[PDB]
Amino acid sequence: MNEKVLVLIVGTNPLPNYVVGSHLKEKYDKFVLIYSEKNDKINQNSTYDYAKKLKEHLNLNDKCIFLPLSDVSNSEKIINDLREKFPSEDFVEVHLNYTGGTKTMVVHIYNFLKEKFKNNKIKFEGSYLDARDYKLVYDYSEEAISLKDTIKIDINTLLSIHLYEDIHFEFYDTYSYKQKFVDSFDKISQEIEKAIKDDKGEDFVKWLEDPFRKIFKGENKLLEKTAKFKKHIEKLLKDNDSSPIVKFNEKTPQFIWDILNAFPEGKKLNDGQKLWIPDDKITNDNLSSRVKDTVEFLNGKWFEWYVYSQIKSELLDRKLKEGEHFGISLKAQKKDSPYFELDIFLINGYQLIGISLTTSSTRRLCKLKGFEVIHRVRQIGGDESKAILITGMDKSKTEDLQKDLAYETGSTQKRFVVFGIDDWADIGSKICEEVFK
Amino acid sequence: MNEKVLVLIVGTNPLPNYVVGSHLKEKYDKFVLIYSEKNDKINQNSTYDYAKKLKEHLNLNDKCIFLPLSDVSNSEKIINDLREKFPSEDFVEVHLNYTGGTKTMVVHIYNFLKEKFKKIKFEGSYLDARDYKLVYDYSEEAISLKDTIKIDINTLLSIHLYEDIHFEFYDTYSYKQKFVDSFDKISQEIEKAIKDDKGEDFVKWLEDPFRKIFKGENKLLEKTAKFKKHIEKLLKDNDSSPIVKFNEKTPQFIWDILNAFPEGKKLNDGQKLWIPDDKITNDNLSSRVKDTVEFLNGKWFEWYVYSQIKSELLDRKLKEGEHFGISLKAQKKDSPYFELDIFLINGYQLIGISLTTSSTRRLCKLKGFEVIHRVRQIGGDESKAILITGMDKSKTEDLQKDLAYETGSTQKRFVVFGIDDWADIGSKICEEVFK
RNA sequence: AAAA
Ligand SMILES: [Mn+2]
Ligand SMILES: [Mn+2]
Ligand SMILES: [Mn+2]
Ligand SMILES: [Mn+2]
Repeated sequence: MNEKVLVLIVGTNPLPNYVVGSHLKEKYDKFVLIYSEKNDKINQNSTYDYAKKLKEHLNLNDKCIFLPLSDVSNSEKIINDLREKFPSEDFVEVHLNYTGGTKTMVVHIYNFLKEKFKNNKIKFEGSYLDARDYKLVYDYSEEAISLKDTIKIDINTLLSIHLYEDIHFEFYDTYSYKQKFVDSFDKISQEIEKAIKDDKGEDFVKWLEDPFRKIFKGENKLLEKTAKFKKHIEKLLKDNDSSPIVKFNEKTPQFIWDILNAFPEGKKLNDGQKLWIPDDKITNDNLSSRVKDTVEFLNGKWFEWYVYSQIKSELLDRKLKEGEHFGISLKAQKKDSPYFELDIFLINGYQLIGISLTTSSTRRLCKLKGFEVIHRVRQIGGDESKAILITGMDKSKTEDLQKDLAYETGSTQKRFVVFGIDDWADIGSKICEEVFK
Repeated sequence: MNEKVLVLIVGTNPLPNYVVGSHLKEKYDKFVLIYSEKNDKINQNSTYDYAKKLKEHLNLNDKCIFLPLSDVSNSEKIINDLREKFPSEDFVEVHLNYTGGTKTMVVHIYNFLKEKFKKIKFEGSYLDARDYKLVYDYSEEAISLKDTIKIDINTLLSIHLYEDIHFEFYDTYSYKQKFVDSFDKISQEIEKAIKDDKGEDFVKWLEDPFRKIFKGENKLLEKTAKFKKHIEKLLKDNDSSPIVKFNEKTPQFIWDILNAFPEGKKLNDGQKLWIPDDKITNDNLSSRVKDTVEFLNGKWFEWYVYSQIKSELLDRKLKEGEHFGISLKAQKKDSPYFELDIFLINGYQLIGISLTTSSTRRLCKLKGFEVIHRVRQIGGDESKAILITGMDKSKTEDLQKDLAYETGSTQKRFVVFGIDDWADIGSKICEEVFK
């Protein structure tokens, strides 16, 4: 009969409320979720959907009371809505976490409840979740509890509370290309890994740009039709000794030939130390079978795999569980909305770390990739998420990009980190260091 | 000495504090800027730079009182700092605008001042980001600052720590010099075609055959050797040569655009593609085609969109160079520069506009991320980003919902326009920005 | 300016 209620303020960032609720739900009998109603005339959207997700993923059920506020920018209206809608039952403890919502919502909800329950029969408590030091702080009470390593969340819950659905991703055991280059993926992977370990990445990248991309990536679907491909080849042969084809046949490094010859016999782009040039007979379907997957993987997907493989090891040493706290090829969508793609995701406690990968050394493209990773992690994991971009650029460029796209939030730790070509061989350690600090 | 003090909480968004400060400045004798100190051990950065920029651009002089907080997440540390550092003079009114700062800063600065001062007039206010209203707690007023408070691009970028601001006016646009005496005729001819719903046909012709002919090796159009070899390669592919498509399948309205350039700047020799002779030096080739190609390759679209809104912004009494402009560039200290095609300021909301003739989903999406982040960096968290592309209507609606981020407003802060909007892009922007 |  001594009811204890926890009050949470539902803003546009559902994560903090989830963390606080997960930590305190066991000690409370009722939960009041104060949220915003929708009034387009005042440019105010509703946070009800967030409140619903919070109730669902925290299993509040019938203990949850939803309190709607008409205007979250007006004190008068907030106070009035409170006196009219706030639960009237007799409580012995009212706990308010005022981390979320508008500043006016926080001030007037706090003072309203402090007065309504000033009776010493009722204990009033105020809490705040600090995003900078991952701790729950109580008002007037030195008691400070770090929730950084105590509250955990899985990828599905994180995306769900942020209104994302149809979440799909891959495991190391379920990598798509492992099925496409069956019986050969492992050799292909090791050959590439050995090269990266031998500081050969920059050479591989340069070769991929020229002569590889000039040959296999010059048109929209040249590798889909034998005709166009043979034409592209014929055209290139006109440039003679400067042709990309000659460069491929005469100046391709041995380590690259080793990687190329690690592919299955029916999926190789070369016939000996020569480019395989389809004859007139080759069927368009035959061509695609032999070159599509191979070219796509070599055009970059390999880097994603390599970095993932380097990180899995270290993350297993830690408590992270694949599928829940880390994965590759993440895709999801908001209802009736276009899907997104994130190469690698990692969750440290309740912080999302998104990793985008590019083999590019060019400043312009890498810059754009940075904007992308920053926006995506914010959309799917919240405003306190970290974004990491792994590029094929040198240190000076990486440092410049970090300064270029840096945005201030009040924290001393960076939320946008850029790695470069010199970090590839030891990328796993570099990631472990940046993520787990 | 009936002194009246205004208290502001300095978060990482200085714009609302500047707006509230500019509105209430002439009513208060003292200003207490409460900001955070830096402490790496608690991952707490300092907002002192924003407080400095607020004092500078509000011209507070010695009437500004800096009040540092050591820990903006600790209620006891906040109260102790306030009790020891808040000015002790006799005030008849203490006005606290609690719009900025962390929630703990807001709660405990509000209750500390409400206890300390409230038969003395205590007042709390909050600037609504959604409806542009300064709401009072005790007087229960709600004054709209949407059309009252104005800010220029220099002040806006400076409070957000950006410096070395440069841009171009309508009458200082660069290409006007590249085509002296002829820029008008060139832009009017292009404008006439886009207003005639020829934009989609124009961009198709720019992708092929225009970019096949003039967009190859770096400096291709500045080296006769590179360019003549290139054309000779193209002529080899006679059946589908872009040179044949240029001469035989170019529509009439594009010939009128090409013929609008001066004689020494035309890509065409009569009704054919101009192929340079062997007497043509590197200087001759570059003088004829370099500026014409770069302008037709996309730069023309920046000028077109800018010219379609200039008259509509002057009708609304906005001042060029202060509230709108082209080719904005700036930077942070010792930091790389940024480039924004067009900027517009409605009241005190920044509207950044990124332009591209591209119809590709992937490239337009990357430009969407860029303009979203840039207007956030230089204009704050409540700025609007507009991306004008060449995609069809269905691709713009997808990209709009693709990059939409929920901040609590019903009005979208990321707007995407496409090829269907070019003919009336002036009205499409005016309605989106002001209505 | 709805985990500064
Ligand atoms: Mn009243
Ligand atoms: Mn599914
Ligand atoms: Mn990638
Ligand atoms: Mn542009």
